[PDB]
Amino acid sequence: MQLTDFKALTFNCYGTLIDWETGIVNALQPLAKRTGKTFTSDELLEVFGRNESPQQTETPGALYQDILRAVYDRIAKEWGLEPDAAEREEFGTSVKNWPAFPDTVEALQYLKKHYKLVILSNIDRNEFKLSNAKLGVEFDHIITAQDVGSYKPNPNNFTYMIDALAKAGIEKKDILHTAESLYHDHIPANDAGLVSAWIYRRHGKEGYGATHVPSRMPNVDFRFNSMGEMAEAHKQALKG
Ligand SMILES: [Mg+2]
Repeated sequence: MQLTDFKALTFNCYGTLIDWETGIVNALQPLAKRTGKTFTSDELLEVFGRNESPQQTETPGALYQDILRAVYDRIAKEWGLEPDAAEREEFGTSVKNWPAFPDTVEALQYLKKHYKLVILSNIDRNEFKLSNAKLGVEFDHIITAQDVGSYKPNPNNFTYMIDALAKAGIEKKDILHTAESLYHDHIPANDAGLVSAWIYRRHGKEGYGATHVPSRMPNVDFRFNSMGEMAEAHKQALKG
């Protein structure tokens, strides 16, 4: 089993390529100010993480800004605050400000020389374009929650991706699903019969951050602590 066995990398975006945690912590500051309390980053992220996937189940066909607006409402409710419409809009439209991790662009531009690069993301098509402009590559295929009609970890999101790649001549054995989220990505990738690369962005941190808690530890085939480390690994694997 090695990195060079695969023709395509399929990616989570938010949490693996885009640093959604910095974005979410930043975007929650006005609402948090209204509570009178100073939250830690992990507290802000974890209340997001207890709420985002439930919301995606609640409104599976919602565009991502509508998910985020409704997550704002859920967090306000946990905090005893009435939603403020303008504050909710500022939070819900914040993806435009969520930055790439500092290694992401360089790693993607390298890996784009060697793999078809594919997005399988909890996002809608137009919102993703804003993040794609921060990622520095053309993706060969982009599969969004909007395309599927549901959000990961729904198995249909994985089936849709696998089928789309098969039509482009990429067999399932050719795919390496590359992501941080045990819950959203690696558990359903196991169930879908995919090979997995775990990018453990939070390797030096507590808990799961913005990501929902996983029900079990899935089986992963590679672990790298960053995208740059996956790229460095490939540079050596390619010499084999
Ligand atoms: Mg509700």
